[PDB]
Amino acid sequence: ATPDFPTHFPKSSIGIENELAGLVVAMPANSAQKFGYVKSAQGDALFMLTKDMNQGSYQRPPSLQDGKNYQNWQTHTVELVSYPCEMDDKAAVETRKQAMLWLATHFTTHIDQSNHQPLAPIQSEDGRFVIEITNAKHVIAAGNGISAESQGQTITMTPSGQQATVGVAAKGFGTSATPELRLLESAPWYQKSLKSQFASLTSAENLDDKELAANVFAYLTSIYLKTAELAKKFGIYINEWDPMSEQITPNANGLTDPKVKNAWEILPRTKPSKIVEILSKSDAKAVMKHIKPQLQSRYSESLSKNVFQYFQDGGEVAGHGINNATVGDKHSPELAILFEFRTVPNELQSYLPKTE
Ligand SMILES: Nc1ncnc2c1ncn2[C@@H]1O[C@H](COP(=O)(O)OP(=O)(O)OP(=O)(O)O)[C@@H](O)[C@H]1O
Ligand SMILES: [Mg+2]
Ligand SMILES: [Mg+2]
Repeated sequence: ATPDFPTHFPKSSIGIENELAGLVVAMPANSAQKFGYVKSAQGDALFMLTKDMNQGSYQRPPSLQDGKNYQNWQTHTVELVSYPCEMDDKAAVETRKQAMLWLATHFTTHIDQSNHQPLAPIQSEDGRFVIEITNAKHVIAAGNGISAESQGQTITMTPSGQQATVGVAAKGFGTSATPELRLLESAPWYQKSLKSQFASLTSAENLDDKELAANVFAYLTSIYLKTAELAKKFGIYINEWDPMSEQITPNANGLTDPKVKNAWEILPRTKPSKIVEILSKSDAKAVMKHIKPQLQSRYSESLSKNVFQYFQDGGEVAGHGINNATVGDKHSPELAILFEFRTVPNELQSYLPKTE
């Protein structure tokens, strides 16, 4: 049992994803993504050990035949996924980086003397870190896992294998109140001009929280407009909208296609429809009613209707979202919305481990 991510943080939170180079994990087909985790000796979960990119079917090297069944097993790259922590918690950020670098050195020894064997649950030499194995039905192998012996690889990490995910209070997006919020608001798809635009459209309206409504409107409208732009650009089938009806040839497999996710740069990871909950029933109605013409003044009726309905019925920006994250008082929790930095920017590089 790999522990689930904590969902609540007092303020902004950060998680990291780190794909390793130099080895693979092989596991039975249709196995769970998580096969273990690393915790501090104190018991705090630091990161998960996961399979990531499928690298083809696993073939046990004949020189390592052990009478064991490896039928239908698949090879994957290994990705280290941190348990989120508070963005300003220096010790927690540092312990995650150090534990990942330690595990990479441990993997370097593992492929040298225990190639094509599962990782064992052990404690680090200095006693700082502990490996827990949740799926023993795995093997770790050097390189691409075809040869019985390694090429003496050092297990490494690189910016191209790294992402960071930032979680903030949903009510904060558009307020520019913190450096994290300002970094998120710098996303090219976010149109800050929409805040003042909403205020102009709703003067005769007596809104419960006009500034919160304007922020929600700018956030949702920016996402809806960007989705329509990407659907047109990449020829994506959204709801009932057919790109071929507008003479657009598909050039992506959908919203989850890595090139589509890369085009967001700062990728929303939370279901857009969740944000409506931060407003009163009345204010939410006013925000939603005003989004439709923003799409319709820029996109065809069919694309506008389909994007609007898609997000209204709880559609996700790019597959399964992180929709249960909260911020503030643990007792009266507030919605947190998450964002994935496809490439780690200079502002967040200090959160990522660097191979020495
Ligand atoms: N509350 C949180 N605050 C900040 N980061 C978080 C939070 N919860 C999870 N994360 C981070 O989110 C990332 C994992 O996202 P997720 O669990 O959705 O994976 P995934 O489903 O495989 O991703 P994807 O849908 O992009 O393929 C990690 O970096 C993790 O630390
Ligand atoms: Mg991941
Ligand atoms: Mg990622």
